[PDB]
Amino acid sequence: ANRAYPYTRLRRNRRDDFSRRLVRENVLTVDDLILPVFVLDGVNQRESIPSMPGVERLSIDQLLIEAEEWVALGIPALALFPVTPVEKKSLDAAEAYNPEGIAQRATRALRERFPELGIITDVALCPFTTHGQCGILDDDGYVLNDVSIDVLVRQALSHAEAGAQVVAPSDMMDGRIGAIREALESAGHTNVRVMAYSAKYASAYYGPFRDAVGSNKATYQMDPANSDEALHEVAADLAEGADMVMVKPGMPYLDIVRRVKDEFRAPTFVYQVSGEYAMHMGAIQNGWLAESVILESLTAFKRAGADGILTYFAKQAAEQLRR
Amino acid sequence: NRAYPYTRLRRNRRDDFSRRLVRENVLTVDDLILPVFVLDGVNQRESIPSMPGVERLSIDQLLIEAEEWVALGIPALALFPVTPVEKKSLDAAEAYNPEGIAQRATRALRERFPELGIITDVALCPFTTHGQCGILDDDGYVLNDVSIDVLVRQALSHAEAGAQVVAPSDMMDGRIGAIREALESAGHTNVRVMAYSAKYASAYYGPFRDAVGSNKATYQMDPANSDEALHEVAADLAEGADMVMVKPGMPYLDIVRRVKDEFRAPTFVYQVSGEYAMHMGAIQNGWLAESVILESLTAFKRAGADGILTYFAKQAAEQLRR
Amino acid sequence: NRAYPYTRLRRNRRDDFSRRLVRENVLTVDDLILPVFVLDGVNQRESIPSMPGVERLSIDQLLIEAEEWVALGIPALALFPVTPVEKKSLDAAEAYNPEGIAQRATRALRERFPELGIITDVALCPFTTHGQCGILDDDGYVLNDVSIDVLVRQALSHAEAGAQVVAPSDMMDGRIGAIREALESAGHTNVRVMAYSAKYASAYYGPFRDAVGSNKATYQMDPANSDEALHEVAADLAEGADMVMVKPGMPYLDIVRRVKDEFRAPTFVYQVSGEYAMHMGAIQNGWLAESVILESLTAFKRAGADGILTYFAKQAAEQLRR
Amino acid sequence: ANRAYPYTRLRRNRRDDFSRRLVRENVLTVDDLILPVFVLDGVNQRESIPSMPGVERLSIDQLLIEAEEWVALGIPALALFPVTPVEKKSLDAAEAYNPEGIAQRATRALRERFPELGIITDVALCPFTTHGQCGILDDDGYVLNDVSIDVLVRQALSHAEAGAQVVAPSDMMDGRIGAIREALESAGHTNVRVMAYSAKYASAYYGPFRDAVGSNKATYQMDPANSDEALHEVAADLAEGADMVMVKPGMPYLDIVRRVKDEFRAPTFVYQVSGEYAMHMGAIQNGWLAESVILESLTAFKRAGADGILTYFAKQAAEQLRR
Amino acid sequence: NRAYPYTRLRRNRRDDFSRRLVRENVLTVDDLILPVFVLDGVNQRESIPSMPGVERLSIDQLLIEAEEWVALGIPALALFPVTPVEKKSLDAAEAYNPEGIAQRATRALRERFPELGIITDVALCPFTTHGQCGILDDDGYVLNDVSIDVLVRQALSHAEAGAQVVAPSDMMDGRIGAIREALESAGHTNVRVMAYSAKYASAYYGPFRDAVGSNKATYQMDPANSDEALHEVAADLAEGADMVMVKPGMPYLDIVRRVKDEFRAPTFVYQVSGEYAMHMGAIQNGWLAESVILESLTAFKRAGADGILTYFAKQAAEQLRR
Amino acid sequence: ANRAYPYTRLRRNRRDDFSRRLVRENVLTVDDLILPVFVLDGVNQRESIPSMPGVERLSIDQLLIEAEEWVALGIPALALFPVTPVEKKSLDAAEAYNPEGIAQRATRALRERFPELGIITDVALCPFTTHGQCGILDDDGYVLNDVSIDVLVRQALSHAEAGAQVVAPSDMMDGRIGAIREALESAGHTNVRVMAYSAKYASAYYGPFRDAVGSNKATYQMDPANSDEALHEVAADLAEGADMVMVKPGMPYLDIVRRVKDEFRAPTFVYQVSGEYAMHMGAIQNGWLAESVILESLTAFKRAGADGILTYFAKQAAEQLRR
Ligand SMILES: [Cl-]
Ligand SMILES: [Cl-]
Ligand SMILES: [Cl-]
Ligand SMILES: [Mg+2]
Ligand SMILES: [Mg+2]
Ligand SMILES: [Mg+2]
Ligand SMILES: [Mg+2]
Ligand SMILES: [Mg+2]
Ligand SMILES: [Mg+2]
Ligand SMILES: [Mg+2]
Ligand SMILES: [Mg+2]
Ligand SMILES: [Mg+2]
Ligand code: NA
Ligand code: NA
Ligand code: NA
Ligand code: NA
Ligand code: NA
Ligand code: NA
Ligand SMILES: [Zn+2]
Ligand SMILES: [Zn+2]
Ligand SMILES: [Zn+2]
Ligand SMILES: [Zn+2]
Ligand SMILES: [Zn+2]
Ligand SMILES: [Zn+2]
Repeated sequence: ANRAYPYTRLRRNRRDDFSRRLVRENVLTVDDLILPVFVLDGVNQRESIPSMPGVERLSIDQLLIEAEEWVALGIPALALFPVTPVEKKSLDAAEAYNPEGIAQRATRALRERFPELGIITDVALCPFTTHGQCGILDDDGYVLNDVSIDVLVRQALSHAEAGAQVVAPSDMMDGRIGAIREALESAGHTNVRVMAYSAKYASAYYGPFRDAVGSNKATYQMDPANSDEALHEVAADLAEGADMVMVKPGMPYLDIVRRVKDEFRAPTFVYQVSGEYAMHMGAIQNGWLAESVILESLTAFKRAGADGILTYFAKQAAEQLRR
Repeated sequence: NRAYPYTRLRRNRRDDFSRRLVRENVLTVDDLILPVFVLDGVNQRESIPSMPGVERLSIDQLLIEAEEWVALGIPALALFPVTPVEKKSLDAAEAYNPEGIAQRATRALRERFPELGIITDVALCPFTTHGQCGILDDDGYVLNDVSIDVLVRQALSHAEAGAQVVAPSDMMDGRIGAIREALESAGHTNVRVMAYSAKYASAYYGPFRDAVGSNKATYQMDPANSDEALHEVAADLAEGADMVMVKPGMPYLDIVRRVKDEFRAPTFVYQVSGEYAMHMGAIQNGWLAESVILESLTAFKRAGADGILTYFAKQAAEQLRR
Repeated sequence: NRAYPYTRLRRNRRDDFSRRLVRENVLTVDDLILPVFVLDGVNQRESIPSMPGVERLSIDQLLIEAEEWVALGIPALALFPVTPVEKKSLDAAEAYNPEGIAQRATRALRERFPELGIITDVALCPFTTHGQCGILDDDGYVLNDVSIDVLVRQALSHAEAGAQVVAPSDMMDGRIGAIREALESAGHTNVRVMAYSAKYASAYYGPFRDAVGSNKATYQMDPANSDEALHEVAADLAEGADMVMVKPGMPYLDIVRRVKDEFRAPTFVYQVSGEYAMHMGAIQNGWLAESVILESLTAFKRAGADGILTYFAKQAAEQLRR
Repeated sequence: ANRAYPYTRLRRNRRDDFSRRLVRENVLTVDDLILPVFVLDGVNQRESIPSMPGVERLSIDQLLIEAEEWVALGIPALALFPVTPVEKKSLDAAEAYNPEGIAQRATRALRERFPELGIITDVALCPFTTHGQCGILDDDGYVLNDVSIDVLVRQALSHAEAGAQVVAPSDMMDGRIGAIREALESAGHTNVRVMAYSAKYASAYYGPFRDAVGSNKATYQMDPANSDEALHEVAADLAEGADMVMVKPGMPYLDIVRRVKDEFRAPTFVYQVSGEYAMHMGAIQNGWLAESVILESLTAFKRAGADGILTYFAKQAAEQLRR
Repeated sequence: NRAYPYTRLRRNRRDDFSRRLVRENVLTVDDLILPVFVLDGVNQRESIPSMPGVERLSIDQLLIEAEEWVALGIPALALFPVTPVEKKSLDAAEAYNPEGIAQRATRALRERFPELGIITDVALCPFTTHGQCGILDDDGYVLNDVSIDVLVRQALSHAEAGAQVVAPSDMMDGRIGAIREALESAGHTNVRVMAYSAKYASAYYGPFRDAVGSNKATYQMDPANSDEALHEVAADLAEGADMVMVKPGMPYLDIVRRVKDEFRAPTFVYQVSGEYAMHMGAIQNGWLAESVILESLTAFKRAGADGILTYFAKQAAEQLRR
Repeated sequence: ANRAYPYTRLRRNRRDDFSRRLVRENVLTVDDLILPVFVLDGVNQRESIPSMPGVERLSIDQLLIEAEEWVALGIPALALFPVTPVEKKSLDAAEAYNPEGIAQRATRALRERFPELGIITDVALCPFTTHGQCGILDDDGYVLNDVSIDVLVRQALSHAEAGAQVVAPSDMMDGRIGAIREALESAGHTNVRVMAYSAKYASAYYGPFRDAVGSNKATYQMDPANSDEALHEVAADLAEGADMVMVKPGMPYLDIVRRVKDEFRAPTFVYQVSGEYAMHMGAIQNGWLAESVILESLTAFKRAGADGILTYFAKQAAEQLRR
């Protein structure tokens, strides 16, 4: 529109808080926050995670205790990540679909106690394989796509059976969203949402999560260099029946968030991963960055087009928003 | 290629949490601007029958009510003086009187509540004996460029009174650039200009005329025209507006959406007196639930508006706060 | 209509060769610009605690380290003088001192390494006693146009010292055109201007303030705003910038991508002190592998950046060379 | 953005090498190069090709020798083109799917020796027909589409059986990508890539290749005049399950490359064909053009949007890049 | 949703008639412009070894060959004088000599063949002792604005000689507007300007240098850059060019297509000496069929070019005529 | 691009023929022309058509005579329109698929005599029904869609059997392109093109054609007021397997031509119908318009994006072009 200085001075709107507030393009609210949480097998158990300062692994009872306050703060949903006892790992990943596995038990407990709180279970075989790869290995050590799906489908069904409102397949197998959706539909789980991890990269930013849960990748997770490829990933997942789509990691992939939102106009989520949390929190603890950087990081996801954010900062942010 | 039953759009609707996760727009108090009707005198409060629950207030009373507005976090007020009949003239000179209602109210509010935004109305219709939005020629037509000269003096007077934003509502061609030039020349470099860019010749304004004590088809836009609005806004952006506005509101949500999409600039919309009246009337009759107020406001957010001029601003801010 | 199992996106991922064939972006040393902190004096080297592995260097020491930078193929340096406290003033006059640190360092580097690009910082904050990015008025607000006058003299002084690029980081409106006019008028026809176009009011700058020995919401952009950045860059292109920049970096990759896509112009991004610190801290703690450095830089390429201002430039150039 | 001289002087960035380097939009790297290679039946055999100065036909053992250096140079992949003994040609093109045909043998030898090097086999009947047409002829002498596909499918399977990571159908039969993909999938060759020659023109630029391999076309290859048609070709091939799509010839069709990349955002390849190589090399040899024209020609493909380039200059370019 | 076997793209290919019906582009003689090398003297004809079948011709001989060109319907010639070594100078003054080869040839052709288009080359490289495309400063760099002054005088001299089109090939910034202003000021209101807008620093020019008897990376474009070309052409259109050109040709067909698509303006492309040589060489060796000539030219039409500067213009016009 | 007078004077290019020629955006050639022709049942028969001055109905032998010259002129194709004897009309339209109907006979005669000339047969029931409606009527007098298709399919097969290279379904039944394509494919007529009359309007401009062939419509032909609807029509026909798509009438619908070409980038044809021919020719004959209006009318179709034009002026235009 031929806007030219000095007729246009972009500073005028910035002059006063009230005008800054009037033109502010995006706001983060508690509607936008999803808290991931590492769940242990026992009773009366909490563990600190070395590479995620301030985040605890919680047994189910402890989860239920802390969830009262997450609920009170208005956090809409949790994303559960079980911490599988080593003795329950196997080459067939069968613990994935064990009806009394951690995820399944946590889910039923939370669904009963906090009926309005959303529960997003993780559909993935890496927490359950003795080797830690995101699926069933062939003789060469390659992750078999279609065979891994069969396990994933049985897992997802078990989650729906436990009452999960959302299942989130994080594996990066091709075709899995459609196979899971078909199974859910066949089984009558009409309303179970599927939150696809659509554009999940082969990233160095996951380091701490491995420490958190107790666990090559380039043959299934995406190359960091690729952008256009992410749109093809998403497109397939929407076609296959995903209700929501996700980019992971998050800040390092904000451009992807923006392209995905712009291209598909579908419910788009983003994961501020363990390494992102660790680097921010470590800097805040060292006195190198102000705590205000938490809300800045989260505001960036909204600005980029995310509808919702999986973030280990969800409770702190909710607290800050509520002020 | 999303297809039922693989895709069932009800799934995200099943639970409040999922509805919240996917909700595309939120209204907040940061979106609300309260228009106010300002009387001369002291201790004056007058009800408006066609705008139930809205009062015209003298300045002292405005300062009192403003305590609450500020407490609720409403970012700005839009002042509309109720000009005494005796102060109306052919030349509209009260528009730039340093002792006019708008200028006095501005000075009062700027002092008492320094963080509150004040948006003054730049317009000659409140000041003319004939009520037209400008100075007439000998054929009874509103002269564009001569009217701008008066508008410029008004705008300068508002800036001198401390207004952070002036909002030209006149629909004169070229007035945004002329006002901008004048502001700049005078050293008022940070006074915002909130252009009423796409202001339609509308029947929705009935009650406001009641409220302020006052056809426009040779200046106000034809309701039928939509492309025309883009041309209006493009010129006002080129001429230096800091924000652009569509008026009326809800009957023109398509315009809001086109303007936001085309220009990606700060976009405002006026939910006019007629809109407020319609909704109030229906609520008071028990024909609509009070929930319609937040619905109407959410519409503006959804259509692309950054801010909303609305007589519901206090009612809504209270509901949002809680 | 690509659909599984006819389309399996894993197939190109199966082998390194195919991953290489389809790889959409590559980082090279041609993408790297090293910011440097420059001290007055001789034989000075100072570690920065909040930026582990980065030192502030006096000019003689800078010349020494620069041998390696040049050997590694780093195309340019961005100089940031560490102004002695005694040289800060209300008028920011050290900004245009021919004997200032920046001007001296420029002259030294231009002579010793004629092919190395030197990008000077055009900004008044390093030179004011109050640390604000300009000259204050009597209300304590940074005056836009008066600050530009000082910026213009600074920019001319950098050109006189031989800088091939000046990078205005101030966030004054209109400053790119004013600097351009001045450069042109003076015969500095080929001095590039690298506008910091979309520079946000960010918490990520903490460590830099430590490094150079120094709110900005009335000039720096609101983190929440994205469309606004397009307007910023459009003006700076119109005003004559040769390259445009987004700052900070990684928290604003969406902005980089929007700016590249909209304008198709040379686009740069600053991976700021806070970003470097976060990553370094996590690497030193064993929380992240050192591979994150090239990942972070690749992100900027993927988002559309042509060049990256990064304190990792040497570490990355070494890794790329090998 | 209203950029106007003298405020905008596009020469400023060009003033110095460092700024030229900073704004340079595209770079060619060895990641972008695919070397086509003509493979003979014997042992200890090399032949010079008259119309491709500097390019040799190589027996398998010789191929393995030269490949050490292609590998050392970082060339990611080869595209194999067998030189069929005349005695092995027939009206049924059966040699195409012979498990001990040249392509199959070369493939197994290279897969074993250089496991990381990509092998792209040619799925085409023209090297195998007594007549040299790209398929099986009917009584009128027309190339039968669906009957030719059946042979092509058997060929592609035989290549996957030999270990090829990519099969590249170059025939221009309609529907072939889907038929090959279905067959590969049915057979369990889940990860064998299909590099479709999607927009392959009826071009005069192929002349030397006929000399190289020892071999109307307008009823299957595209009319040079047509652009929009190429987008329809590509679209079908992506829908049919191609992993990569290719334009051939290359320089003479750079506009097609750009439209294809822009429209589909998919992995896009381009073939700098025998006639392009010959005309450049002949000019360089005559002293008419500088050797720098090699990297200029290849940079154009990147600039146009190609991800990868099949080029007889791959070794020379790799050498030049490595300096 | 076109899908095999319902859609078989071979069907339209089955028969020549259907191929003709659907053919998207045709080359005609109206698309061809013949560049010519012009010698001083009388009765001179010189073969160029690196451009087999092309001769440099003195003016009298050019007039003779032109009879055939005109008979074949070739719309225009692009004249390239072969400057005597003794007429080259630091100041490039032969460029605007009314008695220069270009000016004489123009006058001769305008008289003898009034309907034939004459496109003169506006450029200083044929006239400088050093061969650079402009006037050098004391550092050996081509001064942009001083070179334009000489270019303007050249262009005026071509207009005075009767040229219907001047084609600035220099790659000076701003030269199209400066030449346009001058033409307009002088009353040359209908002299076309054919800007070489996107002219790359290319190895394809080798033979031309042979032909006319003569790095450029500080003015000619980097082969790697494509977005940059849009900026080049946008400026030249704004500055008043009537047609815009890409050079070289076939190695830059993506550029042609981007330029046509973006601007929808008259777009021309130069199939340069190196391109002609490559093709000729291969044809003479029996490596390519002569059909490649029409294929190469069709490519330019397909990419979006309106006109093609090509040394094959006569060969192709003969083939088309028949 | 900020082009402004007097720096930009759009007249400069117009100053001289040579520059007009250089920038001329579109050219009509004989490659673009398709001649419709009304074919009678007899021998040695020609009839003049009152409302189409200058156009004759021709028996097959006469058609073959005139076609030598159409061929000599380079006209690529004819579109045949038989003139059905009244005695051969019926409620079932069976004459449509009679192997010795006029169209079928003309086709075989022309295919044999002029093998390179394209023949486009008309797939339509209106020339064959006693009532003249474009299909089989129900009790209410409505044209039954799916029942009419069955006849159309049998017609099209009979045309392919006669050797037609293109069949052109002009009926405006929904779904017909797909049904015809399926049938052709099932029958092995792999290469028979289908030229869909995709956007065919309920127009007053067809008046003379009824006079020519010897023959409500608003329930199948399109409303003249509708534009967007034409894109939906076309889209369906491409999806159903049309090789070419057509707009009819022509000049009065040039906007449709442009939108269709722009939207689909597919081979697009346009019919300059009988009423368009009549009004031009009547004006030329009255001395009201110059003959140059013929090439102007045809140039408009090219300008609008048409690849080919069905026009009763094809011979005159070809003659004019050849000069
Ligand atoms: Cl007026
Ligand atoms: Cl200011
Ligand atoms: Cl210069
Ligand atoms: Mg307890
Ligand atoms: Mg996927
Ligand atoms: Mg207006
Ligand atoms: Mg700015
Ligand atoms: Mg040996
Ligand atoms: Mg195909
Ligand atoms: Mg230029
Ligand atoms: Mg006879
Ligand atoms: Mg239809
Ligand atoms: Na949200
Ligand atoms: Na707002
Ligand atoms: Na770069
Ligand atoms: Na590549
Ligand atoms: Na042309
Ligand atoms: Na055509
Ligand atoms: Zn996993
Ligand atoms: Zn008014
Ligand atoms: Zn600053
Ligand atoms: Zn073949
Ligand atoms: Zn030159
Ligand atoms: Zn019909």
